Amino acid sequence: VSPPPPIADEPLTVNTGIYLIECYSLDDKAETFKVNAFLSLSWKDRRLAFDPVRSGVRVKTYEPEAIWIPEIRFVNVENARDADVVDISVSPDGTVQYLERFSARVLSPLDFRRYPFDSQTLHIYLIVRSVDTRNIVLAVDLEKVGKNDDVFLTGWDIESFTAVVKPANFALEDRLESKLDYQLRISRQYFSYIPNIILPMLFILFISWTAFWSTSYEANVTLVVSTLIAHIAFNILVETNLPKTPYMTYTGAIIFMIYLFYFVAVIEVTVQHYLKVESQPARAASITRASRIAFPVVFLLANIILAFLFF
Amino acid sequence: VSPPPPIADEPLTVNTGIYLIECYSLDDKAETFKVNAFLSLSWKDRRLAFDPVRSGVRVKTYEPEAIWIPEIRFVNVENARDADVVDISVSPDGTVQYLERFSARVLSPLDFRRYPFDSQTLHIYLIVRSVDTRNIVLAVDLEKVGKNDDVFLTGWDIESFTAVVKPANFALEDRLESKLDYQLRISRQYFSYIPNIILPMLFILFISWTAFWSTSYEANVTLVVSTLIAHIAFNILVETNLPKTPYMTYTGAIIFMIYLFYFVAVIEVTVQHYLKVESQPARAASITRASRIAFPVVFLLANIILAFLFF
Amino acid sequence: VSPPPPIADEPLTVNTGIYLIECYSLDDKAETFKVNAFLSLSWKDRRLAFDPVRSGVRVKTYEPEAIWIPEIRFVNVENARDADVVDISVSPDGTVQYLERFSARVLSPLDFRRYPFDSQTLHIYLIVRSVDTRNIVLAVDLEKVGKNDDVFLTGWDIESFTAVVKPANFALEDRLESKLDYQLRISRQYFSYIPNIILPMLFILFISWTAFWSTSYEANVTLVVSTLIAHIAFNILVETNLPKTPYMTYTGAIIFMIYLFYFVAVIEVTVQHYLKVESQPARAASITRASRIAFPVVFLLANIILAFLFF
Amino acid sequence: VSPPPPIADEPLTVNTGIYLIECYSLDDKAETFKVNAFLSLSWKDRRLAFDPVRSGVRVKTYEPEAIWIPEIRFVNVENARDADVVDISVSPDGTVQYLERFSARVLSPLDFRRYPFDSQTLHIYLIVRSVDTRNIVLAVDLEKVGKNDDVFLTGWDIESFTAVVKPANFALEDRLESKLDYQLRISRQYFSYIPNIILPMLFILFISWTAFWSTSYEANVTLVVSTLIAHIAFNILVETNLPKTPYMTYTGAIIFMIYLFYFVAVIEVTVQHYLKVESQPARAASITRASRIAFPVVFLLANIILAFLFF
Amino acid sequence: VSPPPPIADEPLTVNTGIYLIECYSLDDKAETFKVNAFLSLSWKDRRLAFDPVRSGVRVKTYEPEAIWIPEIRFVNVENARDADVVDISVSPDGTVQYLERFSARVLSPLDFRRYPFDSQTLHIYLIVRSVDTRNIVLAVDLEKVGKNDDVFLTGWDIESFTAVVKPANFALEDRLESKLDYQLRISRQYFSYIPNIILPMLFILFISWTAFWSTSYEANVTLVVSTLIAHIAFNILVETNLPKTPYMTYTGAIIFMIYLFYFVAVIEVTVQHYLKVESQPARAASITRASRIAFPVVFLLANIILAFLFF
Ligand SMILES: [Cl-]
Ligand SMILES: [Cl-]
Ligand SMILES: [Cl-]
Ligand SMILES: [Cl-]
Ligand SMILES: [Cl-]
Ligand SMILES: [Cl-]
Ligand SMILES: [Cl-]
Ligand code: NA
Ligand code: NA
Ligand code: NA
Ligand code: NA
Ligand code: NA
Ligand code: NA
Repeated sequence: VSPPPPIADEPLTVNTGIYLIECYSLDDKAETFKVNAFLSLSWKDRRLAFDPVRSGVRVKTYEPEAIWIPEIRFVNVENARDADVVDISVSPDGTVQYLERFSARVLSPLDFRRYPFDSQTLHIYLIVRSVDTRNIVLAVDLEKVGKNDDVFLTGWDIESFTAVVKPANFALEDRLESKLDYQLRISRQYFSYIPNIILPMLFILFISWTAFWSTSYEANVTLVVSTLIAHIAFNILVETNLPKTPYMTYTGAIIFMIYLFYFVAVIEVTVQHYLKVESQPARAASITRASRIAFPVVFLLANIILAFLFF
Repeated sequence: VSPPPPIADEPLTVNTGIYLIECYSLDDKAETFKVNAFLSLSWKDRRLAFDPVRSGVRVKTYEPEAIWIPEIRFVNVENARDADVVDISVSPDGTVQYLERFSARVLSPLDFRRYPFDSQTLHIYLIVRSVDTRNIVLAVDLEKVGKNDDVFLTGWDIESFTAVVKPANFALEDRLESKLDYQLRISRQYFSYIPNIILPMLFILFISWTAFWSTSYEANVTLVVSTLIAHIAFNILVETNLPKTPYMTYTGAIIFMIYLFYFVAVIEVTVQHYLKVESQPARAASITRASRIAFPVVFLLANIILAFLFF
Repeated sequence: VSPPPPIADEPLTVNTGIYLIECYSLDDKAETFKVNAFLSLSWKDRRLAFDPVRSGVRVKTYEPEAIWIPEIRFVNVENARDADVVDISVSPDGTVQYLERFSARVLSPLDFRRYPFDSQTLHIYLIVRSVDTRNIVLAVDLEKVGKNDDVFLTGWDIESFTAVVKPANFALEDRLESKLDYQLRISRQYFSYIPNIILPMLFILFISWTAFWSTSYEANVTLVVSTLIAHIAFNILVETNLPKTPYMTYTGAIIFMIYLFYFVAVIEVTVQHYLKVESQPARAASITRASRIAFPVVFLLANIILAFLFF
Repeated sequence: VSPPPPIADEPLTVNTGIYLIECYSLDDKAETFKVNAFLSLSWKDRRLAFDPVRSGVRVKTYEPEAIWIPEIRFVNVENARDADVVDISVSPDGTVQYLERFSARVLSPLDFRRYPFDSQTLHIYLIVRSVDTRNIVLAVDLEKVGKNDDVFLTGWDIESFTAVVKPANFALEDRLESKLDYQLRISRQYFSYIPNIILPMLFILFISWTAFWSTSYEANVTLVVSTLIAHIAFNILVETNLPKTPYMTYTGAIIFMIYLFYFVAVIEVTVQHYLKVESQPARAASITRASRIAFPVVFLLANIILAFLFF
Repeated sequence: VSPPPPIADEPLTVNTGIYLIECYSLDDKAETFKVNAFLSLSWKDRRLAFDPVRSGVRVKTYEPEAIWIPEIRFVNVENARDADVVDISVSPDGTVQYLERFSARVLSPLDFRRYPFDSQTLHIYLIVRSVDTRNIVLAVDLEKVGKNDDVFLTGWDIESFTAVVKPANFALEDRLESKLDYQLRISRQYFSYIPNIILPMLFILFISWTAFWSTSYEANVTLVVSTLIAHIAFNILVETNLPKTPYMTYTGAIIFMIYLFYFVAVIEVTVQHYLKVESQPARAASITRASRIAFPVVFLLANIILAFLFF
């Protein structure tokens, strides 16, 4: 059990395929997902060639230990995949058809810039390391790349599962490495974010703006401070669902901007009271009346600017 | 150790059975459940046939390694099941009776639309992949399908555990696949949701409506804003128990609608105060008196409409 | 390696014993506990009988693989126990003395009705399945049933660890099954619940009742609404430490009833205000004075009724 | 592979040693800690005697399976330790020097009475069970007992790692058991508790006492009720870090006592208002002035009494 | 299979290399990180030397079991690494080139003093224990030390991955131990802390300072007490992300100091009210006007002092 020797000096081509059975546990904080799939491998081993007329069989079945099998690994995994060999079939010319079913936890970075209206390209990198005897190169058998219809990733829509057919061949620790990129294109189901986070957050913000139709400082203080505390609750809830990013997320920007609106509303409420106490409610009245238009208008404009920058 | 050869060209029938011992960890967020069960398998292998007279024994016991056993797998599992072979019995005609006890974590999607008054059909898909020598087809031995009396799934009532006797035979990667659907019908024990979430949520909403029997704006602001914060606490509690769905759930709809009622109550309280300050308490009084009837009436009607759409 | 043949048609008796070493992780929500114990097994195998005079030894030690050992399993486990064989001793008559040390996660339902003043009977079900050659029956060797003094289950008092000596013999999938019930009787250490949940919950309720010695509606609204929010915090804390039950628990009933007391106190506060505004403080005064006695009296009586129904 | 026979009737002495490499995950709630250490064992097996002149080697190296090794276990573990044999060296006289590196999760009860100014003695119990052929006794090789300088247990100071050299030899299930006690003495780093829990809790309590310099009932109600809610938040935070104890802890006692101070402050605020309303502010003034001294004095005295009882 | 004998009395040099493939799960509380890397080993075994002319091959491939391999371990790991041997190549002189891919959870203490503007040096300690036959010493092959470009540690910037080429050779349990230090230099991405924790915390503090432009005690009490509760929420959130340290962290110091600012603001608000009630609003006015400058000035100065001490 050693690699098949070359006829000339050509590398050994291992044709690959991944057929997704299950996709689950897409952890946004960890930037990981779990996969249960079929991994098909195919290569020619002339040492295994036979005459079907003399042997009586058109195909030969082998045990993994009985023959040479290329050491194929996943790059972006936590631990080595848990694999169970399904079948090893050898045709008369010595063409081997290997099939295994595996489970793995894949590390794939996510771009949260447009969260929760984001799309991701999850990667599964297949790799083989060349041996001293000969160089091993990877290929894609497009006929053996797919996913079943039942593949459901909770909170996501699956668009496509394709493979970049040209491998990335590079040298690592004085040996050739042949890498294939299997890309799973997904898009977030943003629906739930609207009644659970977005609209509740807007309702409390609009409730704080009723202080612009009130001269009662004590009630105005209760209105703006209480809704601010409710906004803090939603901010904390959102940041518990997401990892910490070295950039601003769309939701993060809106959440942050709303703090400025609460801050300016506290300033308005304070100014209005100060003037009323200073026996100038006429000045206070004009500021409060302006705020009634200014706050929703500036909020609508700032959100248009934010949506423009992010989308 | 190779599959039993056919007498004519007929496929090999592997009769199956699942007897549930334990059902636990039904995770709503993950849409998974854990199962501990017996898996029985039966097929004829004429190569194992014997005369019971000359052998002296009526039934022969074999070790898994000693004989050919079909590679049976579960489709909707996280990882391959943890199995322990209990018994392998062979009758004189060569009929094999295999029994194993296994544990597995099953992926089964849940429909939360009617939550917490929802019913679910959990699936366990048994599968076999055919070999080059012969095609393997699955069957259900109804006598070997069941569950013990002690099977308890916390927070759920188990209705039935049946099997769709006709297998789904299809081609996958140029080989026949034979799939069986084992269905576990369950209904959610909604009891606890009434004193823990539903009634507390209604009590705080009804407490906010006492503002319609008060002219004190500052007290009215405290009443409606405080109860709103308590409503947000319950909303967050509910959404931590459930996954994010691309549809509205029954509880989700009620929770969302109640925000509109708090919003309109803030509008009422603001309007009532504005008019009182504007020296028109007669206009304010008629709006407040109307609200006393309008708010409970509209709440009762909206809930009838919601219950109608969902059930 | 096959089961010992019968002398007459009698079943094979496997004497059992469980000696608890560690008891930990009693999860109320999951209704599971972890156990680390010794499992002793004893049965006669005449094929292993020897003359101690000819052999020179009065006991023979065997490796598990060298001899037939009954396939003993636990019924109510998540996964098969992790076992390490300690010793296998054979006496001249062929009596085998097997000892293993194991760890397992046991599924045992709990009755939360009297929580946190509840007692439980945890079960460990030992089982053996019969073979075609002969029927295997389980027995209890009371001398080999116990627990060490150091066995501590955090938040619980261990009363007894006994075994129901008569096995439950039944037919399952056309083979006899022999089941033994090992019962671990425990009682909850309710101490901590008094200073952590019960008294804090009563203090906030009594703080809300100070509104009956106040004519200040705005202060009364703050008192009752704030303490209600603190009561909601305790309700949520309690329901996070418990699973969802299709029945009321003692704590659950008290917690639920206290919502009614807060609701009626809001009604009182609203009524008192309304009258004091309709220029009838004399009517308001008599209602408030009555409430001072009515609220603690009805609370004390309702709690006596609740404690009576639950204990 | 059986135990070495005795020269006379003496028991077999297995010299032991534990050298700590890593100490981590001291879980207070679970009362467990994780350990990564070296376990050294030494015993004489005269059957392994060799002539170094004939063998050519002065010390023979063996594989665990090749020779008899005593079945040494830990008593207070969740599951059996994960061990990797480092070396097995045999000298000509048949003296075996065994070394393994292991990882285990140890169950060791903690005394929370003085929390967070508590010290603990973590135990690691080594045990061996005797065989029918001969009795096995444990011993401590003090030269092979220690810990590396890098051993850090987060939130704790490690004082000493010693062994009680005299084993506890007792009969269990009709065989001798030899137990050794390895004691890891640790003291909690209380530092963090002062700026994170203790001082924030005292600041909010002192903020509630500003109500004794205020005649404004509505403001006084806000002061005491709000700080009480903040106290409940800290109580919940503390009880999430600790297990439920059938005794009072130091922190638990202080936290509980502070509820009584908030309760009495609510009584004071209510009394002060009632008298002011009853046109007797002179009586109210003397009670409020007394409270200014009484509350801090009684708080300081009660804490001295508590610290005395606990330390 | 025993270690290669020395030519003279020199120790056996095992050249090492670590090439990082994945870096994930840097847990601040646990002070652990997960690593997936290549571990290369190289040493001379003259017993494996061959003539390439006679053998026909320039390199020989071996199975791990077929040859002697040094027992290399990681010091600061939870459990032994999960390793898969990739290749074992032997050159004519007997120079062995070993390569494995492993995954491990590394224990590496973190200095939180400057959090969240902190930098760390994560350590991976490689170790070998010497045998009776000969001493084994570790070395660094700098050509086989690195990391791939795709190596991403969420919330951190990776600066360098180097090795301290001189090993720490010391005696442990009467045998030589050879230790190598692989250092992974990382710096925290502080960006997210600014819009998520720092600015929200400053906004609420600045909102409390609006009480210095208000004579309304009841509104002032609401302002300062409400923002204090919001500050407590952020303190709790921060201490849930960090472990308990026996020193002050930068964030911990700022958070603690802000409590003093809220405390003094409550004192100011109380003093201002007391004087107004005592018919001296002129004294109150001068204190309030001074506070408007004093609070931001002292806050800015105290923060300059804190930043100076910490950086
Ligand atoms: Cl892999
Ligand atoms: Cl499976
Ligand atoms: Cl088991
Ligand atoms: Cl029966
Ligand atoms: Cl039977
Ligand atoms: Cl162990
Ligand atoms: Cl290791
Ligand atoms: Na191979
Ligand atoms: Na087989
Ligand atoms: Na056996
Ligand atoms: Na051995
Ligand atoms: Na208030
Ligand atoms: Na080896």
